[PDB]
Amino acid sequence: TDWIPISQDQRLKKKIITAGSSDEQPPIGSKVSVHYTGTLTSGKKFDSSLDRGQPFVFTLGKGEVIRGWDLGVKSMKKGEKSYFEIPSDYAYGNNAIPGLIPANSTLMFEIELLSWK
Ligand SMILES: C=CC[C@@H]1/C=C(\C)C[C@H](C)C[C@H](OC)[C@H]2O[C@@](O)(C(=O)C(=O)N3CCCC[C@H]3C(=O)O[C@H](/C(C)=C/[C@@H]3CC[C@@H](O)[C@H](OC)C3)[C@H](C)[C@@H](O)CC1=O)[C@H](C)C[C@@H]2OC
Repeated sequence: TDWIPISQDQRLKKKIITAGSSDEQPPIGSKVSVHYTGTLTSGKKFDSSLDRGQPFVFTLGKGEVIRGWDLGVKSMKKGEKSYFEIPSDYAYGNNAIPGLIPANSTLMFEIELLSWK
């Protein structure tokens, strides 16, 4: 599978690992449920929703997650599992997460869109 650009500058992109069960996409304002695993561009894992044994839930389009996630999940179909490359300016930018993510880090995310309400 190939990288598919999500943004106009083609820097936010995804790889479809598993195609969705239908062509439904979540509307703005949906409470979306996902599985995810985050890694650095070295492959090292820094977090995964599986580590807490339940899906991760956030409201789409509200801006409570990093820009790459709002734009990325909005492009996904129900049931789709994709692999995202999120540049720093689509994530935490020049900020660092203590002990986990250095400043100006590209983030790799494996996201599976389970459902939404
Ligand atoms: C009350 C506070 C704690 C509250 C924590 C939770 C509900 C639990 C939830 C599973 C987060 C994880 O906690 C185990 C943990 O997930 C990471 O490890 C991670 O994988 C990540 O990157 N995620 C989480 C999954 C969605 C994308 C992204 C995100 O957008 O996360 C959001 C994020 C950090 C946004 C910042 C907010 C500040 C802005 O300035 C910045 O803008 C540049 C963007 C998270 C969801 C926030 O909305 C909510 C919180 O912070 C972060 C690396 C650090 C984060 O712990 C803090």
